[PDB]
Amino acid sequence: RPDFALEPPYTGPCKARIIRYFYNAPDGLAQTFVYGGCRAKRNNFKSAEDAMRTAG
Amino acid sequence: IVGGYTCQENSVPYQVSLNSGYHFCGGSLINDQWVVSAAHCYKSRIQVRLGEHNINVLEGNEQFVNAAKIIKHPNFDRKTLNNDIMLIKLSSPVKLNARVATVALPSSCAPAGTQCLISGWGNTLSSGVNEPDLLQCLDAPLLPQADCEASYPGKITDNMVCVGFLEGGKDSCQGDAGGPVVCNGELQGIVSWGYGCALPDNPGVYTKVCNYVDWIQDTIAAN
Ligand SMILES: [Ca+2]
Repeated sequence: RPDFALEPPYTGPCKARIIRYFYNAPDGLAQTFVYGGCRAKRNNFKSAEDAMRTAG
Repeated sequence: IVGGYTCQENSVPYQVSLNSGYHFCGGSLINDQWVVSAAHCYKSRIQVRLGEHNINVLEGNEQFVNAAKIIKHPNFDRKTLNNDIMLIKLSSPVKLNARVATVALPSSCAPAGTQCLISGWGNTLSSGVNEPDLLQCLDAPLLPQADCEASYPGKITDNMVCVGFLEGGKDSCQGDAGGPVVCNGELQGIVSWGYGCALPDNPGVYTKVCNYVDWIQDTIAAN
């Protein structure tokens, strides 16, 4: 699978509280984390199904 | 807010919570129909909650009002966060009382060393996640621009100001963005960004509101 799928979730420097989905490579599943609102990385999705379709 | 204290119920009447299903940012009421927040808190649909203390329990003093217009600063930069300010016009004027009040815009730019009050419902831990039910408060000073620049080499613009402590331990965090930094009764800053939360040598960075008073007033008058 893509490299960005193996990277841990990136909250970023912004201080908003936005729930986003990411692919948890080890556990091999899609979960949620707190995104700050800016400078998002690729392992950041607005929906679970969108995460699985890309990192599945 | 990391390392702060629970605010006295309704002691920060100008604080608002931005909600689109859940609390995601703070804001400040500046007049009966307008709220100021951070541009990175932009959402196509936003509900503003005023008169809040415990964000997860209906207390009876709250007012729920939808945003009618959302206006980000035209020069907002999503990468550098320069000009991280946004205005929200409410669908209808709110009722001003002891629990819901406005905060004054700055008369001038406050000098470094000025003690201020920061508030919000953001994360309270530097490591891990702990979202508070009750509004949190933090007394912190405006830092000298030189120390701000030294903490964030080449990342600080004239539209930003650092507030907090270089030793870390106390700071704003995720969930606090858009929130107020009030010094001597005037809104001097808007919670914007920072590297981590409450980490040494990385104090929070805030939008310097005194540089936008004219933009705010002109925008409100034209909308
Ligand atoms: Ca409540």
